[PDB]
Amino acid sequence: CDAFVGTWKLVSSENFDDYMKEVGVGFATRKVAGMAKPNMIISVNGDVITIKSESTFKNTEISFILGQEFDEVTADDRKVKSTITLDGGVLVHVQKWDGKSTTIKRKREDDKLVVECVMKGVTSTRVYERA
Ligand SMILES: CCc1c(-c2ccccc2)c(-c2ccccc2)nn1-c1ccccc1-c1cccc(OCC(=O)O)c1
Repeated sequence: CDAFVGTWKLVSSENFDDYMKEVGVGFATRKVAGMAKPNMIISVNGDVITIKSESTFKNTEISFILGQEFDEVTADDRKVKSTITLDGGVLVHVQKWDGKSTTIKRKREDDKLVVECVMKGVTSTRVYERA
């Protein structure tokens, strides 16, 4: 994950409101989150990866070891069972809750960190760059 490590800032978003609707996020949360411009602070210490984010919407953080499932409280307040793995240099993040699943992939592309969120056919792409 050496290439993921650092402080990242959101530079663009596409279809994130639709992805959120598909996830089940309610109107007001969708409006406020859609407006936010979160950063990501990604760090690695031994086998533990931490993804931290500060924004006006919410400050959240997850720490995890690849391949090992963990409890996650998402920024929209879902309690999910999550596993994050590395597949050919792509971080693959699967969230399970209420019989539902969503997969989020993060990859380095040129100088960008590209986040792709997928649920039931709806994809959002969020692009980050180094702060
Ligand atoms: C990056 C900050 C953040 C937001 C957010 C989104 C928009 C504005 C403000 C904050 C959310 C979120 C997800 C779904 C619904 C409502 C909020 N989760 N995290 C987060 C915070 C720590 C670790 C991981 C993740 C995360 C998990 C799953 C999908 C994600 O993809 C959104 C993106 O990469 O931009 C991001």
